[PDB]
Amino acid sequence: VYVHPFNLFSSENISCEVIQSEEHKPLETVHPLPPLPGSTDPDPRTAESLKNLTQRTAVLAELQNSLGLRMYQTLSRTQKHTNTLLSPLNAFGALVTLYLGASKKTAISYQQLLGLNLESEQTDCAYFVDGHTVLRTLQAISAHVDESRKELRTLVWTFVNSDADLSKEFLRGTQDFSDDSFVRSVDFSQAKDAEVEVNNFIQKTSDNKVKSMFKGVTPKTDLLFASSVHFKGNWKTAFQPEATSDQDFWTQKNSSVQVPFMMHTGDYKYLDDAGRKCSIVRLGLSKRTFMLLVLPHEGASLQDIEKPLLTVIPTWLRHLKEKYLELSLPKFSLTAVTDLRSVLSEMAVEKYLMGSDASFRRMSSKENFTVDKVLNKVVFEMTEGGSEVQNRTDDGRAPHKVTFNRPFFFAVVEGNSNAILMLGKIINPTA
Repeated sequence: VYVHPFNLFSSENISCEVIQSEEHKPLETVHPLPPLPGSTDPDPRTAESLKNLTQRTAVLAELQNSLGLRMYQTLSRTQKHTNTLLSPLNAFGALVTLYLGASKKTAISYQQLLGLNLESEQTDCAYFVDGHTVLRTLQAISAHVDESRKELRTLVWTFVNSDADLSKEFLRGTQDFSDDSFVRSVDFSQAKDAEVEVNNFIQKTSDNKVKSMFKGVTPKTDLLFASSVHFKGNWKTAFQPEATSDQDFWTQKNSSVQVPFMMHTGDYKYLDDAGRKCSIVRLGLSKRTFMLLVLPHEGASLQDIEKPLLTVIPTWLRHLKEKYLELSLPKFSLTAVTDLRSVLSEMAVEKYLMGSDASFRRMSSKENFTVDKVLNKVVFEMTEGGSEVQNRTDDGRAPHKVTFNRPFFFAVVEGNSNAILMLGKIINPTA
């Protein structure tokens, strides 16, 4: 539909800037950065609101959804039999935040992956988005989910080689899209020790759900980047369980796991896609989000059901219809860490965004600056669900049984701009 998204995130006076200028523009940086040892307080925060917010957020939600589905499809294929969890929101935000430190040539590669490139047929110049406008629009989607920052909360970390300065444009980006940010210097000399301090810092701030965020720090690292998006709902109010007990969950055909289940009888937005051997269930999670549940037919493989996810979701939403269901769902919660470099490497685009072909000359004055690690800690937390609530029985209606006792795909979507906050699959709910 809407054509040329680039126009929503650039100045009104667009210009084809020279990719490789003979003269380099001065780079404004910050040094010293707060040492990691004794600074635990969030970075202090300091604006003119966005003018076309509704269209900018709806358009950016499409872009992040496309990227998210593409990255999920890649990730899942590499771990068919593992619980998976990825956040399009924080993946998009991570890349756009890094886009602010990229050389112009590398920045083009970021735009192309993100769907924000304006293709001129010229080779010496190109069109660049305002990353602050993109990040501030992404923050708008995040913030509108729950302004109190309980049902959804995000954090951004960056750890910089103490010998290096850091671009103020990048620092600004870490505040355009996070709810709280931490930018610290680290002496990576004693690398194994540096790695422990960093990971402990992340636990101190934030939670204990990921205790070794970063693995494989070397003495030569220049920048480590990690973000986290934490969704928190409540099974009791979202699912209204009428019955709860331990039941089988078949991780494989001859591999059972007894897990807490829930059951509810009530009208759901539902669709049996016979041709694709899939059953889709829509379930409300909060005031501003809903969950989308995809269960393969018995005898069909989840990997097969996940294959048209890049394009089929809108048709599935378009064709959902209320059906009286007896719906049984495992009580589940899931936390995972996305290694963006590894996922992008599977997609064959890493070399241009953080690898051998990437320049971050607008990130720092330090020569040959590298973005060594890029991580999203993604937490899907649901509370309760093991107790029981009362029953509104039609009585004169036989319900249609739908039981999520085999591996299934799920996605959590905010309903204002229809952005996918996180999506994944459950191989074993209590793994």
